[PDB]
Parts: sequence; C-alpha cells; structure tokens
Amino acid sequence: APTATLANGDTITGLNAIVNEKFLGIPFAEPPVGTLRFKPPVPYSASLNGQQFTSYGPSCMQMNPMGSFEDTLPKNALDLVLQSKIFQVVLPNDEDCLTINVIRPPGTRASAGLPVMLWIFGGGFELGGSSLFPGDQMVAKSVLMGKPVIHVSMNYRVASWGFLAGPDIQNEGSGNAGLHDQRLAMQWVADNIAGFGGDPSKVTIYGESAGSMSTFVHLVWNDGDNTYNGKPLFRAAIMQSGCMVPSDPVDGTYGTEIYNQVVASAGCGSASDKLACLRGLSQDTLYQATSDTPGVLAYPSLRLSYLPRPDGTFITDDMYALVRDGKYAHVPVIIGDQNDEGTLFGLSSLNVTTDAQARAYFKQSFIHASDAEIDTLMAAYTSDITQGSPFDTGIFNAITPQFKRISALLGDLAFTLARRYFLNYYQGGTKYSFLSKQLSGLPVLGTFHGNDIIWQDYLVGSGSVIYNNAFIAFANDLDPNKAGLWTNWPTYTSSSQSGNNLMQINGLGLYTGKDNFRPDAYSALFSNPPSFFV
Ligand SMILES: *[C@@H]1O[C@H](CO)[C@@H](O[C@@H]2O[C@H](CO)[C@@H](O)[C@H](O)[C@H]2NC(C)=O)[C@H](O)[C@H]1NC(C)=O
Repeated sequence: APTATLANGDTITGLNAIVNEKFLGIPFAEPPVGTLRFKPPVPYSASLNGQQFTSYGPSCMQMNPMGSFEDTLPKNALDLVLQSKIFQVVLPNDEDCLTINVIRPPGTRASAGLPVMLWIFGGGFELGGSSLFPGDQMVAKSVLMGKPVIHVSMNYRVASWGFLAGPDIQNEGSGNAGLHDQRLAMQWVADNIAGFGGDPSKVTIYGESAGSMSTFVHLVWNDGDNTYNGKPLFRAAIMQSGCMVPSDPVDGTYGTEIYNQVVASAGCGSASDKLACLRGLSQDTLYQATSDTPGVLAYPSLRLSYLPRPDGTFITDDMYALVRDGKYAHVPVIIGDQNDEGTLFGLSSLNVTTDAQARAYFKQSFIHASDAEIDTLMAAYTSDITQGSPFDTGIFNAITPQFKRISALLGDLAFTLARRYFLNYYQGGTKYSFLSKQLSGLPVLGTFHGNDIIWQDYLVGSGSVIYNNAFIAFANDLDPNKAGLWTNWPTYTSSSQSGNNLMQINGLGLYTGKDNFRPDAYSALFSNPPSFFV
C-alpha cells in the first residue's frame, strides 16, 4: 500500500488505485458542527499517525438545485450535461465534511517535488464535492507527457452552511465560511504536500464555475497578500469560466433577505440570539430551512441565494474595484470560457417570452439598475434571436423568443465578459485566455457551461489538449506553450491589442481568435459594474 508522511512526520497509508495512488478523506479541520457553524474552520489537531485514508469522506450538506434539465433538453444535449455531473447533489453528505484528497502518480516518492494542481470544485456555491470531477485523467496525462503532477481536491461548505450572510454574520466577521475552508486547505497543502511528493512552491490553484470564481477570490484575498508562513500559497491560477463575483457586501440587501428567510423557516424568529439558535438546530431542520430559499436552477438563477460577498477583511471590497485597484497576488494566469456559458441558466426562465417580461426579469434580478441602465442593457442584448446564445446559430435554438437573449446576458455578466474586464485590468502576471467552441452545433445549449469538465476528467476530446495538456504545462513551466501544442497560445494584454489573443477550440482541433465580440454589451454591463450586482 502507498504511504506518505504529514507535516509532523506522522505516517498514513493510501490506496493503490492501479493507475495512480490515492490518499482520500484526510480531515484538515475540526467538524464545523454546532457552535462552529458558519464560522471559519478550525485546524485539525488530532494525530492521524498510522491511519488509513482509502475512501472519500462525505460531501458537505447539499442544496437541491431545484432545476429540470431532463424536461427541456434533447437527448444528446441532456446526455452531455449529465456526463459533466454539473449541478447534481453529491451523496452521501454531512456537516462533518472538511476532508482533502491527494492523487499522485504510482511510485511517487516524498522527494519527487512534483508541481501541485489544487482543484476547487464548482457547484454554484450551493452544492458539489471533491469526489466528483476526478483528477485521475489530469494525473495520467501529466505522466504520459513526462511532466507528472499531483492532484489535490478539498471539500468546502456550500449553501447556508458555507455562505450564510446578513448583518449578524457580518458583525461576527463570519462572512464567506466556504472560502475560508478552501483557504485552510491551501495552507494545509503548504504544510503537508511535501510528504506526498509535491513541491509546495509549485502550487497552481484551478477551478471551474463557482470554483473558478473561488480561484479568482484567492487572488484578491487579503488584498492580494497570499503569503502564509512567509511563502506564497500558490504560484499560478487557472480559471475555467468565472472570476469576479458580481455581489454586494455580506450585510447587503439580498444577503440579509436570504438570512431572514433561513432564520424564519428554522423556527428561530423569536430567538434573542438568532445565530446561536441556528447553531442549536438539528442537521435536518437547518437543511429544511435552507431548502426554503431558491436553488441555483430555480427562477432567480444566477441571482444566487448563497455566494461570495465582500466582507471588508478577507474580500475587502467590490471585487471589480479590487482588480481595478491592483489588490491581487502577482502570478501568471489562464482564464477562459465556454462559448455559451449562459444556456444552462437561461433554462430557468422559459416562461419569460416577451420584451416586457424580459425587462421585468432583469429589473428584479438587478435591483441596483436604473431604468436608463436597463434600457441601454436591452439595447445591447436585443430580442433579435440571431444575436443571442448559442452564439452564431442564427434562427436556431430559440426555444422561446427570449431564451437566447437572457442566456447571452447571464453568461456574459457572470462569466465571459466579466473575464474581459479582469484581463483588461489585471497586471499581476502573464495572461493567457481561451474560448471554447468545441460543441458548436449542439442543439439548445451549444458549447455550454461545464462541458469542459467532460473533456478534462472523463473523455478525451479536442478540448482535452487544453484542459489537460496545456494546463499541465502551465502548472509545470508557467507557460501553456511548453505543452508542445501545434497551435501557439498568444499572450493576452487587452481586448483591443493587435491580432488574435484567444486560444480557441472547435470540434476537431485548435485555432485562435479575438476577444473583441459584443463590445456594446461589455460597456452596458461594466460602465458601472455595481449596477448589476446581486
Ligand atoms: C416564471 O415562473 C416562476 C416560477 O414559478 C415565477 O416565479 C414565482 O412567481 C410567484 C408568483 O409571482 C412568486 O410567488 C414566487 O415566489 C416565484 N418563485 C420564484 C422561483 O421566485 C415567475 O414569476 C414566472 N415569470 C413569468 C414571466 O411568468
């Protein structure tokens, strides 16, 4: 059986998985139960010497997405979404869920000093677990190309458990509990990965969707000071769909609103100390109360009930202002998107069919946007179906007269155009950006949000050369071109720089393009980012 040593020298036993070695379910924090609910994680101090870690531990409590894909999608599109496992609750789950897992090449010794790819799963900040989105394919490919890496994944609290907000949470300084979980795991890696054969100074953090936004957050965490024990917690970052979270502070309007609902539904409305009452709830009651707020696939959609919010200390301010003001770590980065990020989410408002309904929907989703700003917005994103997402599909995929429009808007604000704003202001290091169109032609969704997960962890596709090969090269040499791809990946400086600045993917292979599309939408959304925060 494979073995490894921890920071204090304790020895643990792993699992020989034939194609790789795994150390699963390692506790990195005291169970965030009872009194510790909503609070940052406390490091685990009990000795693990002589123990075995051959199985995943449970995921953190999961919030039902409240969506319905197998009711609106045709077979081929549905099959791919299911294969990606995106937005699917992970079982079993429990509040005692803060474990970390390590996957390494077989025969890896403590002296290997391999680069470490620290993965942050994405599940809309309301569900998900480290057990899904397997790193096996990444590791196998790193070995095949002679640039072996160690894959690390951690669970972090989601929904109310990890992102409860409101005035009480803020006054206590407990905003963004789930992000703290991720932060502690990163510190855990700094202190323990060497004993598994990894090099703590070669950590590349990466994530998809909520995990990509989390990765970005880690760049601006504590205003860009990512040092721990005197050393950077990571040397690079990869963002697969998402960066800045367009959100108001912890004690803002919607955070307080969602909090009041949880408190009321849990039977704590008459408590003199609301937080203490919530902390004294059975696991089931807190779960039920949480189930009484909207899930990610429900009508409010990307107006998430739970998501990272500026707290003033760890995420000190409006995340868009953080990047403009340079409060970030200086590391090279890769950040890309799937051509049609918003299709999955647009499926949550198929009852919005008229221009008037669309306007009403945007107004309720963006409580800070004036009528004038909404006008400009609806002029940038028209009802002309040929201009919506799936992009460049003409009259096709218009399941409703507004689906392609709403999809385009939501995908751009949450992912694609937000990325351009990040790239335009970020000067922390060399930047590389990609835009996938690998699934062009796929009815209804197109190259949808999360499809990269399939080609990164389950199947080999044209995009795999990027999600695997290029990413591994980046984690190894801080340059995706060391992957030896037959198409050079140009560096990105600004959305108006000369020539092609995006590595792109089609059904067969690679090519490059320009990040110059939908400019009026970019200006309509970001002339004042806060007007479109949730
Ligand atoms: C589309 O359907 C959603 C889901 O039912 C509607 O949202 C609900 O509307 C009712 C009545 O207006 C509210 O009491 C609920 O709180 C809403 N639920 C959610 C998920 O927020 C929405 O109004 C419909 N939109 C249109 C254009 O008809």
